[PDB]
Amino acid sequence: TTRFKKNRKKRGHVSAGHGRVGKHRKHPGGRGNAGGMHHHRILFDKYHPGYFGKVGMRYFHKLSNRFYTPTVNVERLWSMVPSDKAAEAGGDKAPVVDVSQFGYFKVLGKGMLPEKPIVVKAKLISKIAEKKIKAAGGAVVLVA
Amino acid sequence: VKHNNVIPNGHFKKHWQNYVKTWFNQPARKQRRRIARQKKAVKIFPRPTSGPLRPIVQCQTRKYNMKARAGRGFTLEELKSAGIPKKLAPTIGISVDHRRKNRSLEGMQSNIQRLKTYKAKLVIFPRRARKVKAGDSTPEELANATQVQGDYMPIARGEKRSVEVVKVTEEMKEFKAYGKLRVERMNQRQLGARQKKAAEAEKEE
Amino acid sequence: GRMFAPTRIWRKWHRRVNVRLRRVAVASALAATAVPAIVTARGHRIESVPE
Amino acid sequence: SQPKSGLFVGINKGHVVTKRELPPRPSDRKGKGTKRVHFVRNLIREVAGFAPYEKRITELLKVGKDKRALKVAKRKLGTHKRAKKKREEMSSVLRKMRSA
Amino acid sequence: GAYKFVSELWRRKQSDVMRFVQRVRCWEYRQQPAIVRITRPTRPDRARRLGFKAKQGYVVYRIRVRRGGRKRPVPKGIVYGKPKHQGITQLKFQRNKRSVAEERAGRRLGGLRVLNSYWVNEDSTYKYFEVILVDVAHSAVRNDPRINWLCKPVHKHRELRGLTSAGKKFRGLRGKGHRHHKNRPSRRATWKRNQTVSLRRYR
RNA sequence: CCGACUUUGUGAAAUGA
RNA sequence: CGCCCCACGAGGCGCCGUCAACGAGUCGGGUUGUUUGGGAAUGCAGCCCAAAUCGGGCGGUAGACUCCGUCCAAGGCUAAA
RNA sequence: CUAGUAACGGCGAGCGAACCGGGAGCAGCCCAGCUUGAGAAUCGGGCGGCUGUGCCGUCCGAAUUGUAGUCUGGAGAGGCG
Ligand SMILES: [Mg+2]
Ligand SMILES: [Mg+2]
Ligand SMILES: [Mg+2]
Ligand SMILES: [Mg+2]
Ligand SMILES: [Mg+2]
Ligand SMILES: [Mg+2]
Ligand SMILES: [Mg+2]
Ligand SMILES: [Mg+2]
Ligand SMILES: [Mg+2]
Ligand SMILES: [Mg+2]
Ligand SMILES: [Mg+2]
Ligand SMILES: [Mg+2]
Ligand SMILES: [Mg+2]
Ligand SMILES: [Mg+2]
Ligand SMILES: [Mg+2]
Ligand SMILES: [Mg+2]
Repeated sequence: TTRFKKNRKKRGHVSAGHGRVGKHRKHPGGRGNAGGMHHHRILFDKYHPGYFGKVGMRYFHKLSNRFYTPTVNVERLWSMVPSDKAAEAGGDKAPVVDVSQFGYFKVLGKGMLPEKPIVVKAKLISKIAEKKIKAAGGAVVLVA
Repeated sequence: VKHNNVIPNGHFKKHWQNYVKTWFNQPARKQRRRIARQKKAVKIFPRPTSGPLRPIVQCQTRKYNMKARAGRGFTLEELKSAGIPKKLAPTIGISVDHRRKNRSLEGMQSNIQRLKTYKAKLVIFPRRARKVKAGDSTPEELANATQVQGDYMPIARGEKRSVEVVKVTEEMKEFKAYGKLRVERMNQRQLGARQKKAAEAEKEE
Repeated sequence: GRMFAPTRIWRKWHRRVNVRLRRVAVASALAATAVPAIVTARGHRIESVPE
Repeated sequence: SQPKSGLFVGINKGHVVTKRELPPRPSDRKGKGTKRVHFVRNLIREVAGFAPYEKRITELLKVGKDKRALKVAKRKLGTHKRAKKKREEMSSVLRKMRSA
Repeated sequence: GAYKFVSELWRRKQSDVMRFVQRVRCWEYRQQPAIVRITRPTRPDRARRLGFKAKQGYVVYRIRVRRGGRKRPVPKGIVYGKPKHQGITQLKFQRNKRSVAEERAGRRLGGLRVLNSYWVNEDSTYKYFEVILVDVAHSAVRNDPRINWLCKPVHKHRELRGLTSAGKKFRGLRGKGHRHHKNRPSRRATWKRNQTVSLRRYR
């Protein structure tokens, strides 16, 4: 939107807003990240600590499929249960939820659970998640 | 560079203005493809517009192993066990894929089921007018055939979300599933040393 | 010579709007027509229209 | 082979699906040596003779120095995998020549 | 079944029978012109497998090519540049000598189209390739169902453009997976595809 | 400038194995 | 829509067990130059080495062995997108 | 989309693909080999006839250093139905 651009307001002011004393020449600091270790050093070591150097061991031909483990906390599980199959339940009967049917692999354990038993059925689980589920009375089934 | 920003990474040092690809012919692409589809349909009247049939297969790759999708062709084993010869399946609109391998009865029977359903709802005109040979279909059957459009067999991509309610048995509660999960990680880590220790028992003992 | 910064075909001729925002806009386009006062203020001659 | 364990981690991990045994295919016999081609290759072996590195390998085996025979066979043929089996075939050709 | 016998006979290329019969031919070749018409293949079983036929219009040409690499043809060896393109004498050409033989015969034989080429002899100075060409005008070749494909107009000067069996090898098309994926459709078509800044309408 | 491999075959002795 | 009627030949399907041939200075190896994102070397090329048929190429770290998965090069054609 | 990611790089400036998945479109094929040997069954050119992009009759020639036919690994060759 040209009509808002602030250069149109700097019309008639000789310098176009870049100074008389120090002007606006082409590239007074180099093209881009230049001088990372020389004069932009203060910048790179103040605002980007850790830029320069090699850390960690290479992994030839990484496929992001082999690193794929979508998680769900325990706190989300009861949303997965429709109300009518929450009501079809009692003190001893609990809904069986297969998270892989929702797209999650691991079931982490952040958050509260109600007293209601729940039988989660996942491909992986953590310590705390099972501890919370057992403490809620529900159980665990491992599948794949 | 200057004030705190993400470090620049523009790949704009070659002669990119010689290779900018603008898409202003996109609507015309759509219209051209549509005319192409319409005239293909008119030429292949009354064959189904979706083309030949395809298998339910699983995707590869842990990320997608649980999602079924369409394949390229039924293996020779399905085409043989369905009563649909190798050379003739492309003739009656069934793809054939000589390269696939079947490793599971579940996949093989699922693809047989697709073949059987297709052969139930397939109608084939005679090569000539009055000469109805084997594999053809009756005149009164042929007179009511239209050009079926879209996906006349949809493949459900993943198994339906059912969340039923069952008993929480104590033999289920007692199961320590995290400990289970760690124990076979131990089994995998130690499979080297365990079999080394074992093999030396034969060598020396 | 040239012109300064010659225009190029790869300007942003088309802009995108959220599909739900198009739907919001068209609903609030409908909702404003059901008003004789705004249909008039928009310039149409509505003085014998029955209802 | 036998199906997966059914548990997502561990030795032979994955999902249980009932395994099926695949009927043999052509190219499962790919390179299975045949009577006539063994004939053809035998005869031209005798008519043509042996290459100089083949003869030197015969000499190293008829002395018995199988390590050196392997070493020169490797330096010629290029890879351990081919060097070992060329040594194996020259041991064959030398036993079948001391047999009579 | 003679072709199998002659096939292994020509496989045993360090046996004394081939050493003899091949050195004497190397002399005979080295005494004849670089490009010469030969009325019969010298390696009939090699020619059969590459599509030679004892049918009219298939001709066989022996092209002699030299060995060694390519030394940069500049005014003395003085290359104006930075030290990294300032070398001369250890650079290698990017087309095999088999293809160079096919593409020499392609310039000599204007009216006939190259089909294939196969090694026959070599020494320290030269390699000798026998190049099967086809006359695309004789009725015996126009009426063969199997080799009409070469008379369609999209097949003019194959060897000048990289479409024969030796052409594909130096084009990098013997191979399929990675290790060969940049060379399909061609390395320059890949480079263009990968460089195009795709600016969609509603970007 | 120089060495090795290569075109590079044939056979003879003397020292080394 | 009409006249001409398709077979002992070819194909398919099923049974069998005996055959079951598949591309050579080509692959592969070393070294050199270039090229690559390709990293104890991605391709390609020269030079030298130089094959195999219970066999050959791959499984992105060079190596020996055991097992596994995978494919069968070195000849050719092929619309549409 | 993967992805400005794995990688690569005085690991500096910088550079940078692929498998998976979603779409567009979808189609597979043919040779050389062991395989007429009671028989070159193949092809071409001249001439002549016609129904003329060809087909037929006759002569010459190519070809046994192999034209045609079967086969292409998903097989296939056989014998049987
Ligand atoms: Mg001012
Ligand atoms: Mg002024
Ligand atoms: Mg300013
Ligand atoms: Mg100023
Ligand atoms: Mg001042
Ligand atoms: Mg300034
Ligand atoms: Mg100043
Ligand atoms: Mg300094
Ligand atoms: Mg520039
Ligand atoms: Mg002007
Ligand atoms: Mg220069
Ligand atoms: Mg170059
Ligand atoms: Mg290299
Ligand atoms: Mg190098
Ligand atoms: Mg092609
Ligand atoms: Mg991103």
